[PDB]
Amino acid sequence: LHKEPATLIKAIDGDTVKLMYKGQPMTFRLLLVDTPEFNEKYGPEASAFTKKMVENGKKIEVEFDKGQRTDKYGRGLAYIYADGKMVNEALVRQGLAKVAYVYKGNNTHEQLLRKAEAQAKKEKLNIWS
Ligand SMILES: Cc1cn([C@H]2C[C@H](OP(=O)(O)O)[C@@H](COP(=O)(O)O)O2)c(=O)[nH]c1=O
Ligand SMILES: [Ca+2]
Repeated sequence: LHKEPATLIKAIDGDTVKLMYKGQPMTFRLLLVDTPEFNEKYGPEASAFTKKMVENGKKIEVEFDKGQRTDKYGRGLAYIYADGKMVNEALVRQGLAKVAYVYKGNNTHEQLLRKAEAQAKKEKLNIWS
């Protein structure tokens, strides 16, 4: 996989973010994770964690997997990085997202994220408390 440039347009919630990619605005949905909705428990905390990570990043990047690049709603499907740190992994490691939506052929980082989830769960963090 390859990281590509993007700039923040605006934070949305724990697992969606609006970015400018190849000069066009797009909503991205983070691969392999599920955060609570804003109206659910840990939803506000997941939203805040993603917002801080992407707003504080000097360099945002998009990494597509090998399969579908957009979903049925027209959202981009990617791994999102801020200053080299994966947002998708970071959410899971903090117990703010579950590993989820693992479709065959867009699952390169699955085992990395399941190892972060095991660690969050062992530490009883957030969703796992
Ligand atoms: C993360 C992900 C979600 N989706 C679709 C499945 C779900 O369909 P439904 O809307 O029919 O439930 C929806 C979950 O996204 P949200 O968790 O953002 O609601 O997005 C994909 O098709 N591919 C993906 O990789
Ligand atoms: Ca969600």
